Amino acid sequence: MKRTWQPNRRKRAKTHGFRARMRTPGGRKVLKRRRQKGRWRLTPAVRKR
Amino acid sequence: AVKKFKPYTPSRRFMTVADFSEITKTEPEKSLVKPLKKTGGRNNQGRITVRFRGGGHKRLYRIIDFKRWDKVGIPAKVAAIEYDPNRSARIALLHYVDGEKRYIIAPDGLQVGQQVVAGPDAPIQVGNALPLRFIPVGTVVHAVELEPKKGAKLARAAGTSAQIQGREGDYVILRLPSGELRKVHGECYATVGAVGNADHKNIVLGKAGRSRWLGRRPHVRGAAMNPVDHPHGGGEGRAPRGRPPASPWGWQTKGLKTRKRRKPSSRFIIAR
RNA sequence: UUUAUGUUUU
RNA sequence: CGCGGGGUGGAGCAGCCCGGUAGCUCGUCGGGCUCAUAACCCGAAGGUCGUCGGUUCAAAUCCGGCCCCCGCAACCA
RNA sequence: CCUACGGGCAGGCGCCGAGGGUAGGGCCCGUGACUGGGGCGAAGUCGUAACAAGGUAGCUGUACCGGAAGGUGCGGCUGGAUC
RNA sequence: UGAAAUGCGCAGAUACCGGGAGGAACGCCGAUGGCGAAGGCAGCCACCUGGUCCACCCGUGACGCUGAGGCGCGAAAGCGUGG
RNA sequence: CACCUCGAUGUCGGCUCGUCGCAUCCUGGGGCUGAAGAAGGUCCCAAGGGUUGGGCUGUUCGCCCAUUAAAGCGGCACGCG
RNA sequence: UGCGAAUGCCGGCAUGAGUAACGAUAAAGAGGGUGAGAAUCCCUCUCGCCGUAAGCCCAAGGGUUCCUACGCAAUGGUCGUCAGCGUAGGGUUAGGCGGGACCUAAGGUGAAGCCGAAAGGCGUAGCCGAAGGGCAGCCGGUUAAUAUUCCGGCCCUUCCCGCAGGUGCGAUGGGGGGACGCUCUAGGCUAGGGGGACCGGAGCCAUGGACGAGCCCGGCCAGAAGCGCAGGGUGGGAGGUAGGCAAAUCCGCCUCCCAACAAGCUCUGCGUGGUGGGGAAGCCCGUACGGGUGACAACCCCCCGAAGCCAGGGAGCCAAGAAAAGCCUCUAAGCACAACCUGCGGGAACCCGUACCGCAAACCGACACAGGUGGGCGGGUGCAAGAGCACUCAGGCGCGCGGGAGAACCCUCGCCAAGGAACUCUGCAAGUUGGCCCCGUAACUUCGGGAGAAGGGGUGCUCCCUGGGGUGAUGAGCCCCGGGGAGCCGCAGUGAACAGGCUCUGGCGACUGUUUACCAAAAACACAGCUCUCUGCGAACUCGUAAGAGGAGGUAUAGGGAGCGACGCUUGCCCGGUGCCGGAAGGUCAAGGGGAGGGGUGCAAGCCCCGAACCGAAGCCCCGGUGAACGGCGGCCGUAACUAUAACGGUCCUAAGGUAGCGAAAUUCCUUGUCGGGUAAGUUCCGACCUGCACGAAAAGCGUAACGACCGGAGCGCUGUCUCGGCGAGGGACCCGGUGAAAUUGAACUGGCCGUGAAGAUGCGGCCUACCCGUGGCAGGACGAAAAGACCCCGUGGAGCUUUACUGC
RNA sequence: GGCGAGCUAGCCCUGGCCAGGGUGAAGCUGGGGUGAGACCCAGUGGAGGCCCGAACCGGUGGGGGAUGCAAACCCCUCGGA
RNA sequence: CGUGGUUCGUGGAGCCAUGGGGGAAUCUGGGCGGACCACCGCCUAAGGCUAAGUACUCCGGGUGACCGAUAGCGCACCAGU
Ligand SMILES: NC[C@@H]1O[C@H](O[C@H]2[C@@H](O)[C@H](O[C@@H]3[C@@H](O)[C@H](N)C[C@H](N)[C@H]3O[C@H]3O[C@H](CO)[C@@H](O)[C@H](O)[C@H]3N)O[C@@H]2CO)[C@H](N)[C@@H](O)[C@@H]1O
Ligand SMILES: [Mg+2]
Ligand SMILES: [Mg+2]
Ligand SMILES: [Mg+2]
Ligand SMILES: [Mg+2]
Ligand SMILES: [Mg+2]
Ligand SMILES: [Mg+2]
Ligand SMILES: [Mg+2]
Ligand SMILES: [Mg+2]
Ligand SMILES: [Mg+2]
Ligand SMILES: [Mg+2]
Ligand SMILES: [Mg+2]
Ligand SMILES: [Mg+2]
Ligand SMILES: [Mg+2]
Ligand SMILES: [Mg+2]
Ligand SMILES: [Mg+2]
Ligand SMILES: [Mg+2]
Ligand SMILES: [Mg+2]
Ligand SMILES: [Mg+2]
Ligand SMILES: [Mg+2]
Ligand SMILES: [Mg+2]
Ligand SMILES: [Mg+2]
Ligand SMILES: [Mg+2]
Ligand SMILES: [Mg+2]
Ligand SMILES: [Mg+2]
Ligand SMILES: [Mg+2]
Ligand SMILES: [Mg+2]
Ligand SMILES: [Mg+2]
Ligand SMILES: [Mg+2]
Ligand SMILES: [Mg+2]
Ligand SMILES: [Mg+2]
Ligand SMILES: [Mg+2]
Ligand SMILES: [Mg+2]
Ligand SMILES: [Mg+2]
Ligand SMILES: [Mg+2]
Ligand SMILES: [Mg+2]
Ligand SMILES: [Mg+2]
Ligand SMILES: [Mg+2]
Ligand SMILES: [Mg+2]
Ligand SMILES: [Mg+2]
Ligand SMILES: [Mg+2]
Ligand SMILES: [Mg+2]
Ligand SMILES: [Mg+2]
Ligand SMILES: [Mg+2]
Ligand SMILES: [Mg+2]
Ligand SMILES: [Mg+2]
Ligand SMILES: [Mg+2]
Ligand SMILES: [Mg+2]
Ligand SMILES: [Mg+2]
Ligand SMILES: [Mg+2]
Ligand SMILES: [Mg+2]
Ligand SMILES: [Mg+2]
Ligand SMILES: [Mg+2]
Ligand SMILES: [Mg+2]
Ligand SMILES: [Mg+2]
Ligand SMILES: [Mg+2]
Ligand SMILES: [Mg+2]
Ligand SMILES: [Mg+2]
Ligand SMILES: [Mg+2]
Ligand SMILES: [Mg+2]
Ligand SMILES: [Mg+2]
Ligand SMILES: [Mg+2]
Ligand SMILES: [Mg+2]
Ligand SMILES: [Mg+2]
Ligand SMILES: [Mg+2]
Ligand SMILES: [Mg+2]
Ligand SMILES: [Mg+2]
Ligand SMILES: [Mg+2]
Ligand SMILES: [Mg+2]
Ligand SMILES: [Mg+2]
Ligand SMILES: [Mg+2]
Ligand SMILES: [Mg+2]
Ligand SMILES: [Mg+2]
Ligand SMILES: [Mg+2]
Ligand SMILES: [Mg+2]
Ligand SMILES: [Mg+2]
Ligand SMILES: [Mg+2]
Ligand SMILES: [Mg+2]
Ligand SMILES: [Mg+2]
Ligand SMILES: [Mg+2]
Ligand SMILES: [Mg+2]
Ligand SMILES: [Mg+2]
Ligand SMILES: [Mg+2]
Ligand SMILES: [Mg+2]
Ligand SMILES: [Mg+2]
Ligand SMILES: [Mg+2]
Ligand SMILES: [Mg+2]
Ligand SMILES: [Mg+2]
Ligand SMILES: [Mg+2]
Ligand SMILES: [Mg+2]
Ligand SMILES: [Mg+2]
Ligand SMILES: [Mg+2]
Ligand SMILES: [Mg+2]
Ligand SMILES: [Mg+2]
Ligand SMILES: [Mg+2]
Ligand SMILES: [Mg+2]
Ligand SMILES: [Mg+2]
Ligand SMILES: [Mg+2]
Ligand SMILES: [Mg+2]
Ligand SMILES: [Mg+2]
Ligand SMILES: [Mg+2]
Ligand SMILES: [Mg+2]
Ligand SMILES: [Mg+2]
Ligand SMILES: [Mg+2]
Ligand SMILES: [Mg+2]
Ligand SMILES: [Mg+2]
Ligand SMILES: [Mg+2]
Ligand SMILES: [Mg+2]
Ligand SMILES: [Mg+2]
Ligand SMILES: [Mg+2]
Ligand SMILES: [Mg+2]
Ligand SMILES: [Mg+2]
Ligand SMILES: [Mg+2]
Ligand SMILES: [Mg+2]
Ligand SMILES: [Mg+2]
Ligand SMILES: [Mg+2]
Ligand SMILES: [Mg+2]
Ligand SMILES: [Mg+2]
Ligand SMILES: [Mg+2]
Ligand SMILES: [Mg+2]
Ligand SMILES: [Mg+2]
Ligand SMILES: [Mg+2]
Ligand SMILES: [Mg+2]
Ligand SMILES: [Mg+2]
Ligand SMILES: [Mg+2]
Ligand SMILES: [Mg+2]
Ligand SMILES: [Mg+2]
Ligand SMILES: [Mg+2]
Ligand SMILES: [Mg+2]
Ligand SMILES: [Mg+2]
Ligand SMILES: [Mg+2]
Ligand SMILES: [Mg+2]
Ligand SMILES: [Mg+2]
Ligand SMILES: [Mg+2]
Ligand SMILES: [Mg+2]
Ligand SMILES: [Mg+2]
Ligand SMILES: [Mg+2]
Ligand SMILES: [Mg+2]
Ligand SMILES: [Mg+2]
Ligand SMILES: [Mg+2]
Ligand SMILES: [Mg+2]
Ligand SMILES: [Mg+2]
Ligand SMILES: [Mg+2]
Ligand SMILES: [Mg+2]
Ligand SMILES: [Mg+2]
Ligand SMILES: [Mg+2]
Ligand SMILES: [Mg+2]
Ligand SMILES: [Mg+2]
Ligand SMILES: [Mg+2]
Ligand SMILES: [Mg+2]
Ligand SMILES: [Mg+2]
Ligand SMILES: [Mg+2]
Ligand SMILES: [Mg+2]
Ligand SMILES: [Mg+2]
Ligand SMILES: [Mg+2]
Ligand SMILES: [Mg+2]
Ligand SMILES: [Mg+2]
Ligand SMILES: [Mg+2]
Ligand SMILES: [Mg+2]
Ligand SMILES: [Mg+2]
Ligand SMILES: [Mg+2]
Ligand SMILES: [Mg+2]
Ligand SMILES: [Mg+2]
Ligand SMILES: [Mg+2]
Ligand SMILES: [Mg+2]
Ligand SMILES: [Mg+2]
Ligand SMILES: [Mg+2]
Ligand SMILES: [Mg+2]
Ligand SMILES: [Mg+2]
Ligand SMILES: [Mg+2]
Ligand SMILES: [Mg+2]
Ligand SMILES: [Mg+2]
Ligand SMILES: [Mg+2]
Ligand SMILES: [Mg+2]
Ligand SMILES: [Mg+2]
Ligand SMILES: [Mg+2]
Ligand SMILES: [Mg+2]
Ligand SMILES: [Mg+2]
Ligand SMILES: [Mg+2]
Ligand SMILES: [Mg+2]
Ligand SMILES: [Mg+2]
Ligand SMILES: [Mg+2]
Ligand SMILES: [Mg+2]
Ligand SMILES: [Mg+2]
Ligand SMILES: [Mg+2]
Ligand SMILES: [Mg+2]
Ligand SMILES: [Mg+2]
Ligand SMILES: [Mg+2]
Ligand SMILES: [Mg+2]
Ligand SMILES: [Mg+2]
Ligand SMILES: [Mg+2]
Ligand SMILES: [Mg+2]
Ligand SMILES: [Mg+2]
Ligand SMILES: [Mg+2]
Ligand SMILES: [Mg+2]
Ligand SMILES: [Mg+2]
Ligand SMILES: [Mg+2]
Ligand SMILES: [Mg+2]
Ligand SMILES: [Mg+2]
Ligand SMILES: [Mg+2]
Ligand SMILES: [Mg+2]
Ligand SMILES: [Mg+2]
Ligand SMILES: [Mg+2]
Ligand SMILES: [Mg+2]
Ligand SMILES: [Mg+2]
Ligand SMILES: [Mg+2]
């Protein structure tokens, strides 16, 4: 039956993407937090083109 | 008149529809003057500020002329009478001799191919607009300006109207469709006649769906809710109200007056 | 401007 | 037997708190008006206050028991 | 089978057919817990509507109301007494 | 009103004057009168329109009377929708 | 009453499957009778076996229909999820 | 700083156990091959399964899974030589397909501007934003693997430059246009399909017959200009002009004059078209596939025929159906040895995607998971139609453990003597019915319905006669609708598959619809419709501190709130209390005004404090109104010439004492009320009565046709529900081979009875019984497992909710 | 103080989808009817939160599954269409 | 007048700050010494800057009656994997 994950690449960037993080100060802080922990990825990896 | 239907389904049985014979050729409306696009949203920014709305037929906006003084002395011929989905009234398309085109909310009796005009000049026959000061006491008139130059506001609804009761100073006294007696500035335009298509009040939606078409989504009673949702929520086994009948937000909905007490407006009124 | 009523049969 | 109210001329109600005398409408009896009855008018009679005990100087009245009456309660199980 | 055999008969099949069965209707009669009013039956109860102007003139179609008669509104008739 | 009481009124009533709003009905004329098939119809004006009478003796030539059904009208109350 | 059980002893009725007690419903044996016979009443012995099918209600139970030799009462965590 | 317990924490290893399982009951068998090893890999043949798919093509999402070589430790539920797995190498080619150097939608963002303690929130233009608009590629061939991408053929787009011809050229600005709904549709076509006695073709004559107008296979695809058949779109002049925020010669409006017709001018679709290209069966090869030939293949007639195209076609309807650019036109600056337009020619054309999976072993579900996932194609025959159903093409599959056995038991199926609901809470379940044609059809009704009512008959095949319709001709064929007659066969003709059981009678809800994703689909919500109430427009109301926004680009026939809930007939009395509404008085009432009068301190001028009259809002008090506002709508006693009963009366209270209509009811406690009906028998059901514990009128009262997977009662039909079981089938269970879990588990050498014990003992006492160990089975016990009882209490634990609790905002 | 509407609810913009049967409203045309009408009858027409029924959307009853194929599935049946 | 700050929770409540209202003076001016008054004293508001002593440890170094791979940072090992 239809589950929770229904991946759509456009959603993912537009929602959790790098640029979307930088508008909201809440988001700029996530980046800050993630960067300070030294996460290898500050933002969900997405793809194609 | 009105359209009835043989009961060939339930609800086709009670259904009543508008009599469209009044409508001069129509089917497509008139671009140029109107339509614009209608942004069809049910909420303010983000959020629902009026309940039970949405859905219902896509609708083009005919942009209508509420300041007639715009062209004084220029006459115009009534080209058509059309169906406008955005109001109870019907709109008249009128061709000015300028070759300018405007829609007017169509008064009762105004018929295609008759000359119409606006100004202090202004014959007092139907479909014509004048400042109130020059309309003769006792004449029934529609599409009034509430303040001069601000545009028609009062009696625009299907088959509505206002009577001119008297005159005081630069103000004249109208009895509005509500029955309120109000002073309105003399310089305010208005247009002789009543609004027309007054049979409007007698159509019968007939069924759940017809109410949907009009963009009207089901309305649910507090009584049917839980107490989290409403003063009337809870208990069940149904219940009387158990308090003065209230709105979702808690104010009394039977009798409680609303109009702001101290209002500059307050000084120009006089009735119910 | 205070009244209602009169047992059955000859 | 849980909680509350009650028992007063023939009927229906007061009077009980706070003590001391029992009052109202109807009904009853006697007399009037009427040809007569009722209405109407003038007079009169009639209650130990459910009951036993207690309290007091005195108990319908304050107190306790028993007998009846009305109302409410009997939920989670 | 009989022949007087291009036949008749027995026999076979078929139509229709009394009726029987199944199904659904229409009319009439009887009957039924209960219920409605009606007629009739010397001396039971409540009132007094009508007959005299009936003590609110009566009656009337309708509507509403009321233990009951009745009452009241609207209009109508005189089959209403009274100067 | 029989007499009263309810009601209303010192929060300024009733009585009086001026202004406005709204609905209904049309005093005198008006008659014991007129019109209408009936129910019914009454301020004034205009439009549309029915019946009816009189004068003339001109035209049709019995084309008439009534009238089961049918159809239409039909006071008051009453009902539906809007006012 | 509040003793084991609230870090769980699933709770009515039915169904299936029984098993046991006897204070016996039937059948077997008896005494007494207000036991003529037949048929009962009443007590004693006796638990081997037997102890019906329906209508009503979730019902147990009752009531009712039709039968029967009889349509027994109980216990078994109101036996048995 | 010493561990045995904390359902402790981390780890390791046990127990159950060689136990359950190995993931759809579509299904397999054999021969050959490879190899150390083969049920499992390859190949052949036979068998079975999908086929509106389980085939094919898109889009998502995935991201090497693609092709090949070499591999088998692990992954694969077994095996593996195989693989979507390991290693390695290769593989994705575009001016025309998609997307971007185009447009705009919601929304987003946001010069101006507005607002906000900061962060930030708004917001006209503009900008971003697409599966919408716009825009030029068709057929075939090639690779192990890409192809509208390479190739071949045929065909087009834009940009730059240049010639020639033409024209007032010129835009982000004006105007046109783009440009739009739903249902139903016409004519002509195309895709697609069927038939052919015609054309082409390897071959074939068995097994009794057939050398035949036999069987079998195939009889196309694309294509500029021109042409033809369809169809779309469009009037042409002139004059006036004050409108289209400048200007227009354009558009608009007014008046004349021509056409009125597609005539014309166009633009599409289809046909034809130079030419190019394809091209079966079968047989021969080799697979791991593809290749030779069949061929110089043929390449045509007829029919059926779209939901597709002509497309902006038409008709009807109401709920009244995007934008912007491209495009055309108009003019403005400007510029007019510019420019733009048309034709020809040359040159110039960039970035990204392109493998493979894609109803699934490659996506979402921890899995090679019986689930989920949008668009297109989806052949043939028959059955009324159809995408339904059965079989079947193409194509794809037999689902990654097997072999046996033939027990109980389970699951899923088939049949059943007599009976036929006796089963049970209940006909739950399963039976019955079942498609089409015709006959036929009641109460009631809102006249539509109720209706598929009910209940019947027909249904195949054969020969003969025969009526219409479509194409063709006014004809033959071929399609399509039928009609009549005479026969044939079986148990049976919608011969298999798909395909209502029906009636009567209550309750609730009018109806279609909505809901507790994952125990409730309902009598609950919603619903048209009725009432009340608010709201004069910068409306009320809602969201927001605000700006702002919704309401609404609406205006009282509108909008918010509330109840009620189609419709029918109705909806009574009480305004004392509460709420709301009205009330220019009066009472109270805060700050403030006001200061009679008092106090501190100074020698004093003073400074500084209290502070009575009095004047001061709303609110409350107070007076009124209000019920489709919250709400409420009595008690005792008596009375009739039989008795009963009480139309009648008395009295007490109230704001008023429940009207109509209903009533043992979705309400009735007593209760299985009483009576009637149904039944052999009826705690339910139906009709009555009324003694209504404790109906009653918009938290509506009482009815109502129709409707209902709602809930109740009854009958017919028919049944394995049952008396009451039986047999049978298949998937399991069982035995063998392969792989191999789980909760649970103080340790165990773990019996019955009568006792005892913390009151229910394998574990204590007495006695009884009992050789050791298993396997298939049933569930009485281990107060069996699971979940630190949801009930209950307790905690001065918590949370949601209410209000005339307190206190605040 | 942040993160979430890739599930789910509502709404907004933009596209798409609904085999095939059945019933046969209005309106039209004609006929009758009338003073004129209402109206009646035919034929045509093709309306509907109309009917049957696939796709599609559901989730009614039952059976199965319950360390499942599945942390909601499967079969039969059933509602809309 | 309304609040904050101080130990000061309205308290006899000054001091410093200030949202609102009113609203001066320039040495004989002004604030303060805890309501107010007198006296006696202190200090000069409504402009600004100012090292050092102080805080911290991403970083380097030295020490340890600090751990020694279930310890010690989450990470001694290609771990914010
Ligand atoms: N026929 C009488 C009809 O009914 C009613 O009449 C009935 C009653 O009203 C009437 O009852 C009357 C009563 O009015 C009057 N006030 C008292 C009287 N005793 C009664 O009389 C009745 O009762 C007694 C029994 O005791 C009988 O014997 C007697 O025959 C009978 N009429 O008796 C009548 C029955 O016959 C109407 N009055 C009358 O208009 C109507 O027509
Ligand atoms: Mg779905
Ligand atoms: Mg997940
Ligand atoms: Mg996307
Ligand atoms: Mg999205
Ligand atoms: Mg890195
Ligand atoms: Mg916005
Ligand atoms: Mg936002
Ligand atoms: Mg309306
Ligand atoms: Mg509602
Ligand atoms: Mg609720
Ligand atoms: Mg909430
Ligand atoms: Mg609330
Ligand atoms: Mg409530
Ligand atoms: Mg209730
Ligand atoms: Mg009397
Ligand atoms: Mg007498
Ligand atoms: Mg008393
Ligand atoms: Mg007293
Ligand atoms: Mg005493
Ligand atoms: Mg409780
Ligand atoms: Mg016969
Ligand atoms: Mg009298
Ligand atoms: Mg009278
Ligand atoms: Mg009198
Ligand atoms: Mg009288
Ligand atoms: Mg009289
Ligand atoms: Mg009455
Ligand atoms: Mg009475
Ligand atoms: Mg008369
Ligand atoms: Mg007074
Ligand atoms: Mg006359
Ligand atoms: Mg008269
Ligand atoms: Mg006249
Ligand atoms: Mg003559
Ligand atoms: Mg003559
Ligand atoms: Mg006759
Ligand atoms: Mg009348
Ligand atoms: Mg009238
Ligand atoms: Mg205990
Ligand atoms: Mg335990
Ligand atoms: Mg014995
Ligand atoms: Mg005994
Ligand atoms: Mg015996
Ligand atoms: Mg004997
Ligand atoms: Mg039963
Ligand atoms: Mg019982
Ligand atoms: Mg017990
Ligand atoms: Mg038990
Ligand atoms: Mg049980
Ligand atoms: Mg240890
Ligand atoms: Mg220990
Ligand atoms: Mg441990
Ligand atoms: Mg085992
Ligand atoms: Mg086993
Ligand atoms: Mg096994
Ligand atoms: Mg071999
Ligand atoms: Mg070998
Ligand atoms: Mg094999
Ligand atoms: Mg992809
Ligand atoms: Mg890989
Ligand atoms: Mg591969
Ligand atoms: Mg391996
Ligand atoms: Mg291996
Ligand atoms: Mg393996
Ligand atoms: Mg596996
Ligand atoms: Mg090998
Ligand atoms: Mg590989
Ligand atoms: Mg190319
Ligand atoms: Mg492509
Ligand atoms: Mg492109
Ligand atoms: Mg470029
Ligand atoms: Mg753009
Ligand atoms: Mg913004
Ligand atoms: Mg900003
Ligand atoms: Mg696009
Ligand atoms: Mg596109
Ligand atoms: Mg393109
Ligand atoms: Mg092409
Ligand atoms: Mg190709
Ligand atoms: Mg279009
Ligand atoms: Mg067509
Ligand atoms: Mg062919
Ligand atoms: Mg042969
Ligand atoms: Mg031959
Ligand atoms: Mg072809
Ligand atoms: Mg000109
Ligand atoms: Mg201009
Ligand atoms: Mg279609
Ligand atoms: Mg089209
Ligand atoms: Mg069109
Ligand atoms: Mg643009
Ligand atoms: Mg130009
Ligand atoms: Mg110039
Ligand atoms: Mg490719
Ligand atoms: Mg593919
Ligand atoms: Mg699938
Ligand atoms: Mg698909
Ligand atoms: Mg799968
Ligand atoms: Mg695959
Ligand atoms: Mg698998
Ligand atoms: Mg998967
Ligand atoms: Mg799907
Ligand atoms: Mg069929
Ligand atoms: Mg198709
Ligand atoms: Mg199929
Ligand atoms: Mg095949
Ligand atoms: Mg398998
Ligand atoms: Mg058989
Ligand atoms: Mg049988
Ligand atoms: Mg039978
Ligand atoms: Mg039943
Ligand atoms: Mg049930
Ligand atoms: Mg069933
Ligand atoms: Mg018929
Ligand atoms: Mg019918
Ligand atoms: Mg039938
Ligand atoms: Mg048959
Ligand atoms: Mg046959
Ligand atoms: Mg023909
Ligand atoms: Mg035939
Ligand atoms: Mg069949
Ligand atoms: Mg069938
Ligand atoms: Mg059917
Ligand atoms: Mg419903
Ligand atoms: Mg429904
Ligand atoms: Mg649920
Ligand atoms: Mg839930
Ligand atoms: Mg369920
Ligand atoms: Mg349902
Ligand atoms: Mg359910
Ligand atoms: Mg907001
Ligand atoms: Mg606010
Ligand atoms: Mg605002
Ligand atoms: Mg706004
Ligand atoms: Mg707006
Ligand atoms: Mg309701
Ligand atoms: Mg009421
Ligand atoms: Mg009453
Ligand atoms: Mg009263
Ligand atoms: Mg009241
Ligand atoms: Mg009051
Ligand atoms: Mg009140
Ligand atoms: Mg005064
Ligand atoms: Mg006052
Ligand atoms: Mg003061
Ligand atoms: Mg002061
Ligand atoms: Mg006040
Ligand atoms: Mg007053
Ligand atoms: Mg009350
Ligand atoms: Mg008596
Ligand atoms: Mg008597
Ligand atoms: Mg009485
Ligand atoms: Mg009963
Ligand atoms: Mg009740
Ligand atoms: Mg029941
Ligand atoms: Mg009943
Ligand atoms: Mg009551
Ligand atoms: Mg009720
Ligand atoms: Mg009510
Ligand atoms: Mg209701
Ligand atoms: Mg009812
Ligand atoms: Mg239902
Ligand atoms: Mg069976
Ligand atoms: Mg078997
Ligand atoms: Mg003991
Ligand atoms: Mg024991
Ligand atoms: Mg011992
Ligand atoms: Mg053993
Ligand atoms: Mg065993
Ligand atoms: Mg056991
Ligand atoms: Mg346990
Ligand atoms: Mg516990
Ligand atoms: Mg507690
Ligand atoms: Mg607490
Ligand atoms: Mg927050
Ligand atoms: Mg969503
Ligand atoms: Mg929903
Ligand atoms: Mg489809
Ligand atoms: Mg005609
Ligand atoms: Mg439908
Ligand atoms: Mg259906
Ligand atoms: Mg189900
Ligand atoms: Mg179910
Ligand atoms: Mg189950
Ligand atoms: Mg089970
Ligand atoms: Mg403080
Ligand atoms: Mg304090
Ligand atoms: Mg202190
Ligand atoms: Mg202080
Ligand atoms: Mg000081
Ligand atoms: Mg200060
Ligand atoms: Mg200040
Ligand atoms: Mg100084
Ligand atoms: Mg100091
Ligand atoms: Mg001091
Ligand atoms: Mg002070
Ligand atoms: Mg100092
Ligand atoms: Mg360091
Ligand atoms: Mg060491
Ligand atoms: Mg380690
Ligand atoms: Mg470590
Ligand atoms: Mg170590
Ligand atoms: Mg560190
Ligand atoms: Mg660690
Ligand atoms: Mg590392």
